[PDB]
Amino acid sequence: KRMSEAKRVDTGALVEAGADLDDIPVYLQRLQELTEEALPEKLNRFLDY
Amino acid sequence: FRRVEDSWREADRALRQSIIGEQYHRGDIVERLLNDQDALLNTPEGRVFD
Amino acid sequence: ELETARKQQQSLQPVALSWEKYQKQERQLADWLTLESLLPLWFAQQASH
Amino acid sequence: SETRTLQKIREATQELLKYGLLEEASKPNLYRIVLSHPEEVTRILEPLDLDIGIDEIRGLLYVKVRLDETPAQDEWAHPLVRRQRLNLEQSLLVAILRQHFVAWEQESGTGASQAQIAIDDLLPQLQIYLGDPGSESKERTRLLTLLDQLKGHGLVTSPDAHERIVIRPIIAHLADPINLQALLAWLREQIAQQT
Amino acid sequence: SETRTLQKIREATQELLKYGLLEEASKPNLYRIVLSHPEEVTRILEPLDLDIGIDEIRGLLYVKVRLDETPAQDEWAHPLVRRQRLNLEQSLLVAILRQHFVAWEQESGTGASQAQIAIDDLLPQLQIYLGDPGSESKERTRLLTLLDQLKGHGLVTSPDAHERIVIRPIIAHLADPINLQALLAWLREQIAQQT
Repeated sequence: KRMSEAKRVDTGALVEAGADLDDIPVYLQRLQELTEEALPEKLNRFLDY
Repeated sequence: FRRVEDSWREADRALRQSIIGEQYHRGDIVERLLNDQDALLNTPEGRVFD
Repeated sequence: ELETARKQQQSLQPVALSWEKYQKQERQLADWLTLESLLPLWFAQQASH
Repeated sequence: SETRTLQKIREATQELLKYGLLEEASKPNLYRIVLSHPEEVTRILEPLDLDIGIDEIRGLLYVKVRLDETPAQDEWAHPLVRRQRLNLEQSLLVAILRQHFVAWEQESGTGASQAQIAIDDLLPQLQIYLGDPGSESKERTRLLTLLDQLKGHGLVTSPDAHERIVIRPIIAHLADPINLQALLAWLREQIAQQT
Repeated sequence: SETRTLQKIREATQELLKYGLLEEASKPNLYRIVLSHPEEVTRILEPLDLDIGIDEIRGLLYVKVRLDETPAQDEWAHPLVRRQRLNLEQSLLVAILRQHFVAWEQESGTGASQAQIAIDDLLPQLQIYLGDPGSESKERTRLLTLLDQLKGHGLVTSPDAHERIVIRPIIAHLADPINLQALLAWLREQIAQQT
């Protein structure tokens, strides 16, 4: 259920793999990547610029 | 004002140079621009302008 | 773009959580299947003496 | 009786030779004539030690040096080709143009031909490498000098009224990524020379 | 599947196309190879609507158009062949060379001895009409530039150690010299009136 919910909101990355107990590693890799960039946490300084 | 233009042109040049580098995250790019914006509130020229 | 990045990063969190939870029982199962394998031998070793 | 080639085939091959490339989007009749007898085109270029390149995804036809029993050695030494050899800064600007082309391709696909960039858009890209002559007009002259030659090779259109250029699909093959790796190696031997 | 064209035929045909005209005395091997494979050569050239003309008396091979017979373009135009209109000074020199080549072919044979003339002999013929340009150095520069341009046209050779050029047989192979004859008549009439 959770993988499908993630697929619903994805844009461009989960598009490739499916959703099964063998696909899992791709999801975690994407989460690690979107944690490295720390991107979602620039928001309230950029809304100033 | 021309001197400030010089700073912004130089920053653009350096940013493109670094983009051609393969090593930056998205965060690096989107953060260096804000660092530049705060960078030019220090020199007498930039202080004059702002 | 920042907004969508945050939205996507939200989803995968419970997925990783559930993956860990699943791994717990997955590693647990081996213990009891090993007990099932071993049960006759213990009884037989007592029975011989 | 005589081995006279059919008039339409002769027309198409003559045009292809005259310009060295042929796009269906521009001249569909000759392009379809070529792809109707492409083996004929090959067997005619084979006498000349030349070969037909085909890329239907972009609806393009171009001529390329053939391999003789000797693979043309340095193929640019082939007697027929009128132009000189390619050389570095042309390759640099070709790489930048191909970068913009692949960006446009990801944006909207490969087969189309709408990609464009202005003279001033080009200028920083090369200015990175080539230094500043001291005047904007001089660097624009440099860029236009490059574009004249590259148009001479069919890579780009002429500088339009907006000081922009249109990428020609053939760049997909001059910037052949295999050839890009070969050129990267060649650049490494250039480093060795610098060493 | 289909066999390749023979290497030497390909090489010789490409050589002639590069040079337009060639001599057995220059490259006898290619000359004989082509003359032993004229059908193959013309089959190679007919798709281009091209062909070769030869003169064994003078020992020359040369290209020739082989379009369909007499279209509306009697002043013919061919895609692969861009035509030229040599200037009145170039035409004047060509007429001079034509007249002296005609004389040579009687006093020295139809290419039996390659037609020759000295720089100091050509210069008076030009001076008949153009007069003294101002100095001997200017005369030699003028005539040498024109002769080099003709050589690029495949008409004459560079002067020998005795400043004697050699006239290629192709001069005898011009299409409609009647224009040259009218031009020379006009020139002689004008100089006779202007003297």
